[PDB]
Amino acid sequence: SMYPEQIHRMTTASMLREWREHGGKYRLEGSQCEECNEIFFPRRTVCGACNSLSVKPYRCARSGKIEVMAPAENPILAAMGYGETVPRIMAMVRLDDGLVIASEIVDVCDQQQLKVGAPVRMVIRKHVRESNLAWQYAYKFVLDI
Amino acid sequence: SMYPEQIHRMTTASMLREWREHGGKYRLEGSQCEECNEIFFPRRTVCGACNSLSVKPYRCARSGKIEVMAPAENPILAAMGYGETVPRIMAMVRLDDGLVIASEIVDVCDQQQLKVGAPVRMVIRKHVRESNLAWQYAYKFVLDI
Amino acid sequence: ARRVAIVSAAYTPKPGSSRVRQTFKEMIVESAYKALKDAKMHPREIQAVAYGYHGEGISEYGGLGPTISDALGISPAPTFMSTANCTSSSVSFQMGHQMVASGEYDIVLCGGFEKMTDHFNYAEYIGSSTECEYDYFLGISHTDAFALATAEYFQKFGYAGREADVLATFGRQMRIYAQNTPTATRYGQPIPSLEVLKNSEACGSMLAWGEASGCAILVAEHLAHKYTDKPVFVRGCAYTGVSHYFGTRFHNPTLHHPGLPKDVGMAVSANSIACAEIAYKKAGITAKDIDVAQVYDLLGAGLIQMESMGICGKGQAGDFVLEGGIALDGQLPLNTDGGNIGRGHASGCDGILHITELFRQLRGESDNQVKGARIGVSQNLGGYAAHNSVIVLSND
Amino acid sequence: RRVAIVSAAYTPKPGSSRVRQTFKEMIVESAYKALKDAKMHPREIQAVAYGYHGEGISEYGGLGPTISDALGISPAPTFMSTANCTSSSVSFQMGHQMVASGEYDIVLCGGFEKMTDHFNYAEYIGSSTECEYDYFLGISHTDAFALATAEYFQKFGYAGREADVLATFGRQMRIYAQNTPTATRYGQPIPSLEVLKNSEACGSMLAWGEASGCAILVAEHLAHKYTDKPVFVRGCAYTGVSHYFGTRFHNPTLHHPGLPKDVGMAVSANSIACAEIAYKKAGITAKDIDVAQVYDLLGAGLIQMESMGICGKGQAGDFVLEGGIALDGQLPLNTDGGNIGRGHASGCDGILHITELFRQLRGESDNQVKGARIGVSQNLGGYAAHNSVIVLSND
Amino acid sequence: KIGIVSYGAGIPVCRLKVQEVINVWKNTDLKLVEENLGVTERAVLQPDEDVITLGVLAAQRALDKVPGHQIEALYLGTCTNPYDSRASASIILEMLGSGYDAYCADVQFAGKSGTSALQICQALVASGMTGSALAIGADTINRNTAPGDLTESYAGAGAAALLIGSQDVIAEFDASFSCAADVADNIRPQGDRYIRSGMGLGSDKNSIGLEDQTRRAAEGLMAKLHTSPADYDYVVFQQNLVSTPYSLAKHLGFNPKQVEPGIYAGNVGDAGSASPLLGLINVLDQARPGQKILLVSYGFGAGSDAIALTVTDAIEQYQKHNKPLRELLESKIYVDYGTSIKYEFKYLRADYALTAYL
Amino acid sequence: KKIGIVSYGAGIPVCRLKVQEVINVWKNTDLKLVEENLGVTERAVLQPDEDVITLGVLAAQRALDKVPGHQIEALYLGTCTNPYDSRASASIILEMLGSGYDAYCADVQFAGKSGTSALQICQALVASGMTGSALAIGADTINRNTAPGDLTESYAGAGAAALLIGSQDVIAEFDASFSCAADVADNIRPQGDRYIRSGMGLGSDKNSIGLEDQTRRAAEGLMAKLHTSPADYDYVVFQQNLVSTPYSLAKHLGFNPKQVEPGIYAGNVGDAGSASPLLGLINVLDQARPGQKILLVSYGFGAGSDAIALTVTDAIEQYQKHNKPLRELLESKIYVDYGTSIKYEFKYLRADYALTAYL
Amino acid sequence: SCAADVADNIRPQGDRYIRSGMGLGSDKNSIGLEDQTRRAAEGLMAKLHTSPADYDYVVFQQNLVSTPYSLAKHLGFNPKQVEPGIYAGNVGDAGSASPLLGLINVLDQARPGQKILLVSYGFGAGSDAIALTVTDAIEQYQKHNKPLRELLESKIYVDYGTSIKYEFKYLRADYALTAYL
Ligand SMILES: Oc1cc(O)cc(O)c1
Ligand SMILES: [Zn+2]
Ligand SMILES: [Zn+2]
Repeated sequence: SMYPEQIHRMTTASMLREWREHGGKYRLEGSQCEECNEIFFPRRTVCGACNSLSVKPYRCARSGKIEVMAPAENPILAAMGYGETVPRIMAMVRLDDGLVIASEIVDVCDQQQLKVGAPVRMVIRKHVRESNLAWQYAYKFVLDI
Repeated sequence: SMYPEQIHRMTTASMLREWREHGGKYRLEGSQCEECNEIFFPRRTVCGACNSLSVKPYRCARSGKIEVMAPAENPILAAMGYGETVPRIMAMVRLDDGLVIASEIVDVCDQQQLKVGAPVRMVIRKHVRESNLAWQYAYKFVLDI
Repeated sequence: ARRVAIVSAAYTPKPGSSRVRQTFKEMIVESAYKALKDAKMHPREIQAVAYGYHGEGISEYGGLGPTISDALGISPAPTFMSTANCTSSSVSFQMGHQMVASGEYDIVLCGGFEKMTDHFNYAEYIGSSTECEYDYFLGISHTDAFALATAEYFQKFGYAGREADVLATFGRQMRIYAQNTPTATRYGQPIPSLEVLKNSEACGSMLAWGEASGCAILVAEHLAHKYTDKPVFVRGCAYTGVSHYFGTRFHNPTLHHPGLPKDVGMAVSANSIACAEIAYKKAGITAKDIDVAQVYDLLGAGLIQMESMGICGKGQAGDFVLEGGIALDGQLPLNTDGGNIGRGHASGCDGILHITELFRQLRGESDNQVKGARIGVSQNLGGYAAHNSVIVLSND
Repeated sequence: RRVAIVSAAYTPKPGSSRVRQTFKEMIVESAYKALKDAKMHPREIQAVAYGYHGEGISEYGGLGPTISDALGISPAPTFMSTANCTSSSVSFQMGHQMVASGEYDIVLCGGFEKMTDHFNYAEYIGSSTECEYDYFLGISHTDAFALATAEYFQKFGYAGREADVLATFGRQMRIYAQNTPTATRYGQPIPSLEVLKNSEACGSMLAWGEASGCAILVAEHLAHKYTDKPVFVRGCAYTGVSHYFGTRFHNPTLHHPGLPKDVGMAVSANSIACAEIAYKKAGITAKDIDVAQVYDLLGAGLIQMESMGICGKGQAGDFVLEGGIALDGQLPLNTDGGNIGRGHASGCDGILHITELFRQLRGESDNQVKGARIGVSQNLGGYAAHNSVIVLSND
Repeated sequence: KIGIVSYGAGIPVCRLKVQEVINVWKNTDLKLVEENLGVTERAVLQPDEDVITLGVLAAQRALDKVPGHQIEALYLGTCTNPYDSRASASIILEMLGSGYDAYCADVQFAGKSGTSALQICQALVASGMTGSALAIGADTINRNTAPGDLTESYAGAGAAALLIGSQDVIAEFDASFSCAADVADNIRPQGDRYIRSGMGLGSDKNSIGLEDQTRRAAEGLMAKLHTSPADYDYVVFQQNLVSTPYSLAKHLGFNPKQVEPGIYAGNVGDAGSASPLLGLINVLDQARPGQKILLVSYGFGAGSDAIALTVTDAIEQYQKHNKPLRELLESKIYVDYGTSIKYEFKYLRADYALTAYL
Repeated sequence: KKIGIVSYGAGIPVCRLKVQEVINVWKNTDLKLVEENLGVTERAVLQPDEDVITLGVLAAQRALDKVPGHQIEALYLGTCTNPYDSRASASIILEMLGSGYDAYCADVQFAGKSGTSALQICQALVASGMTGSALAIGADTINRNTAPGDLTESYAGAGAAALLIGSQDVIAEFDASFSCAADVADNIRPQGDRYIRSGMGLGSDKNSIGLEDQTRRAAEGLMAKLHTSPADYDYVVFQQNLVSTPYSLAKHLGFNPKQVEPGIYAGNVGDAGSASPLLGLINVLDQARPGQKILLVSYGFGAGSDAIALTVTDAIEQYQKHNKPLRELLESKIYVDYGTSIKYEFKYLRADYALTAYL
Repeated sequence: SCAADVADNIRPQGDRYIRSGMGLGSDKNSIGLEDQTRRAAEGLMAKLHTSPADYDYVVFQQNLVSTPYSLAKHLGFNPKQVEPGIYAGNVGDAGSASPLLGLINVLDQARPGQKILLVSYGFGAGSDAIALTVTDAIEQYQKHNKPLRELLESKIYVDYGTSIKYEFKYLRADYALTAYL
């Protein structure tokens, strides 16, 4: 503020972390194996099933349904950058291609419409600010209705 | 700033850490063993030589001589909060009771007087600001002539 | 390939109570020197130590090995560190067992600790031990996984209308065990009614956060006679690891195991089945041999572990708990010291807390004692089953 | 039972950064290259012992299961080791005990450091000491080595030869690294001695980088399937002493007989104790050593050679000045170039030592000690807070 | 024949009734804002929304009409830019994942940034420098409007994206005319968060800025095309309020039938750079082939952009399967004033937060 | 008819601050590194009464003075240190020029490539026939938006450049262009912040992910479009925050040092921001002969890059017959100490609310 | 002691810098510095029934070397009663310590029995007057004591750039990524 005395901070994030993960967070990019066509998310260097080094980027399905959901209403567990919205609706989203993404549901226009198995689609939203002052953007899911 | 959005920080120091260490940092309090009369710094619960739990605090001698010194002039190795004073003179201080403290020398009025074996005294100075916005004070040493 | 026995085990009492007056160095010395006194052994007799904590991000203290050794005054005895969530002590115990069994060290100390009050808000830090880029940095806490895991279990196993009763019954049974255990945090408190517990937070299944350090002394079998009258041996132990990411529970091509159920989900922990099957084969027992057990309890996560441990069939853990089966006269007593709900929970110290109660059980010293117990098993998970540790102990 | 190293590999040029790949990609690179050398399938690994500085760099904690999934070996367990520069040295000793205990037959041991994920990795380094009385006060590891170097030269009457000793030690690392392909300073011209005396840190400053390394440990009876010439582990020792730099001078907590009365930073009491325990466990004395590896930074190499028993107290400077650590010398040191020439990633440093000794015992090193039957790795964490001495022999 | 190929829009779902703002501040008449100005509620920006969030949504919705499109140019028009140095259009380009080799920049001129960027894209395609181009006009006026400001009750946010191309055009680009001057009616200096007025709100402020530049641009384009107000089926103005296009029409010689199709901001408020583009979307959503459209936008510190369009016969096949803007505006969540101030970060909170609630 | 640059003008502050003055105060970097390797011996200082619009209109007016009686059809100001975050600063410069009111006007912003981005837009307006001519301005005050104690403070400067695009009396023809972009937050300044901040520590690692990559991609992309190699171009112009940068990129891209040297100017100016690629082109255009081929590639952080290829026409000889070269303009300089420089650029932490000038 | 509401210098809550209520000059001194100081001194002397001539030493607020002399001339004290207390030629305005630091310098050379009159001024506005007598124990005290003046000889010189840097007067980034970034 008015006294520009540096304050101690152990960890300052370099831009490289999010720079390498632009594909995964902005475009929901996973990985697919060339030998067996098994798909994973998040991206991985080594295939799991056949254990081949040959793995290539894969665009996960941006549509899906809610496998399981649980509201986050406890203020003790509110994280910095996410305490403004109460409650956050956490949910596991079974995409159209079978993969499951751990994210949250936003813009709930109708409370009655939201239930288990309801169709949702991926959207890009703002997340907690980086330690290097850069805005962090990543995926969230809204009801596709 | 003008946009009060929470910024991510993995670690936020509790005030407890510095609270328990006021004796060590403000008053240079180490530990003395009752049974075998051996002294250490920093403070410890178990005596090293005799392995007795009967240990009590001990006020180390706040005077001593410079055992070995090395200037820190490298800007790549400058730490946050300590980058304003260049160069910082790091020193190992052999207290008058025989213990050795790792600190730095400040207020160098005469450069010729700063050499190995010079007598110094402990002083209280400001250190890096705490993660909890509280100012941090701890010991340093100046030439005692 | 020699045998290893536990001569002593102890931990700071009331682990669900915070110890804001002592540093973590003071806390660690307390549990170790109390355990050494129980084993009639000098602290210099320890040749190495295997200790564990969540990570350098809590107390801002890294490379803790040598600081632990100096804190205990065993220098130059080495200290081996393990940073593995709630299984930090379970992995430190397994590390110590491998150190004695290898013959490189004769007497080892294995422990864990968590001094959470050194962090302003320790609950936010916890998420730093996952797939942080895709969960921690997105606002996904560890408590979220257990909340979703509890939801999927009740929803796919036909427990609709009974969700509040099952959670309250498990939570109430933990209070009953912890009321008479002096080291438990909820010790001496009155037992809330079942209807009161259903209206409480998390339907009475919320754990008690706190701080504690624990440890156990492992020694070579031939040396065990000097230090203890009744030693507890290690039949077998297994440790397994899968992706921290919560989504991979439903889709885990990396994990390779046979006989795993096709419908793997958060309700059916695939990694927990694998770890149990490896440990049981290695320990030479089936699930039907367990006389008393210890699992990680938080919301409905205890139910998921009982089914993965083989105590009851898939989807039957809820009905098992409702039938008073984990009671002292029940078919299998579960968390006889009170568990994380009653005894308390410090993530770093959780593994030792499990061994200690199992250790006391096999020596007939537990406050709620299983009559004629011969086999004790500790089920522990780190993150949401990213880590999983199953340890088997027998008294003879 | 006996354990043998069938293969060891690490990402090339560890002193140079790899900003394009994540730390997962970096760990897989060294791991799967090491598996190809040992003719073994990745699913054959039963457990892993890996090491990194701490969760503060990449903000990734509880890394074990992430490593197992990254390698694609789940449900195989990964045991984590967070012990400064000796993270790989400690993790290798962890794998040795897993195989020797018989609980695991095949174990992968390594370390890594992805320093570029932290904005300023250097100011984070101090997070692994007595943080309340040095990290929070502005005292870094680099301060300790500078003081230790100053006490050594001043206590042992090296006045006037300090720049020469450090430059002679530094230039020997440059010469070794020039013909080592994986070294960072590979292929560079050799600067003159006088140029190095006027350069930064008198030419003894190491090369900061990032790398992942690993070595495969297997039980003795299984070793013949994977390699023709395995390297065995004679003995290893690990010792713990107070992180605080002042305790080197006065440490009644350290109980070890026969220590010199003038213990300080110039005479490492912990490094002597660790060396003696390892030498006894391996059944060899200092005269048996054919080639060694030290943690080289400023004059810390000089202190380590004396604590290792290679030369008397105060002789290392004169030993290095007389060209003793050269290839033709009495005892070659850091034949791959060391931290000055090969580079160094703090978590990965222990494997970087073992790999060169592993290569040297098989006659495969680019600066080859002829007929080397034993190799010794000296590694320290903090300023001798950790100390790790591992002895490897080919017979 | 170069013009708009497809379009997409992005609107925040949270709504704040105008009465809520009046009851707290009591700084203006409710009858005036609801009836005269024509705004009964405004859009509330959530904590996880900004220019890029709404902008990439509108851009993604426009590109979804053209599957597999390769982006050759992307210009973000905004005056409430999340970055004062470095272009946010680069981030939106990254999120679309349609290619890296593209003309990219941030265009800024208050409410005409959206149209000014539309003129950029048009020039690129017409000059053959690219084959297609993407224009985005987005603004978070609600984020950059101070609490207690007279215009707080009708400050909103929105994003509109239009793809310019030569293949399958739904609305041709006939000609355009633009003007500018130094009229400090509204200014936000560097570092200021809130947009500020240069003089008191009223008809005097509108005559020198809003009405002056709009008339000059509209006349300039019509004189170039030898057209009068009667030749255009629709007219689209800057729409900070519902009253602004109607008031500008009466001043310019347009009839109310020509304005009403473009009116959308009854429940959104001032959408900033998107208001002339969102109004064009509401017009294109029900237009028949052949109809002529005149769009004139106004940006303060003033200048104006005039653009004339012709709806092609391909508009029929476009509307068969598409969601109209009026339907998008149906989805809304209501919040009180206390919540709206929390979501938009307008509480004076501590510079350094130890925890989220401490 | 050929469309290209008709005239140009530049505006540069007269105040200079020797680099050594900054190092002595902060001691945050090696003096030999900046003076010899980086190549900046002194940097430009912003007076209290000048900014982007001051330098811009000065550069804009100087180019319009070569074309008497000109009427402005379009004016685009490219800058990342914009005096206004809302409303266009270009509209102010339009009013100051007094050469017309009816013009396409906006502010273009993309870090260091805002100048060329505005140049590309003006080209598209003229080539598409939407206007008959167009005026592009690249300006920046990096020194104003660089914090004291920043590593890059010693070579942070300011400058403005303006180019007139037209179809009559063209001195430099516009052949083709190529642009790319990506989300590489190597340097960023969020809204509300005054100072440009770095995304990672300075070094060759930070260069490889942003400066080197985007310049290489844009350059090779353009040269493949025209089917030319580095040897076809007589001059090459890169981003010139430092004198070392155009040389380093050439070595990386395969241009010999002789193709770079004509564009060097910033030895006594420092980082000129969005004007550095255009100022380099101006120093090239001052000495070029007819027929010479110029390849210009710019860099803006948060990264994107713009590649533009030019040919010098026969009209260049008539143009420079009566023209002040940029090198001559760079001789006029006033020197200040560090104390005055901090006072001039408003970097002292002074009272929020000032009762008088000195109270 | 005396006080009043004279806002000649003020620092509102949250302000870092001390601000003046009016332009510097002799007029500003008369309403605050001169008024309150005269009021407190005259009030004290009337209580003690003493005149300026009875005191060996006088100690005023010492924001400047000139302030005690001008106040003394105003209140009727000859220069020799002031000069022993002066120290701030190379220190500047020492704030709340200026009346106390002036007394210390007086006590360093004082003899037993000597009378000291100390009158301090704090803006906003108020004045504290205290009268002292030196005891016989001062002789023993001064036998082993480092005088203030000897301590004031130790100094390290800096330029304006460093001084502004040392005192955090540069407008730096609110959030600093590293020490120099
Ligand atoms: O690592 C942890 C996870 C969790 O769910 C709870 C806890 O206390 C620690
Ligand atoms: Zn595969
Ligand atoms: Zn003792």
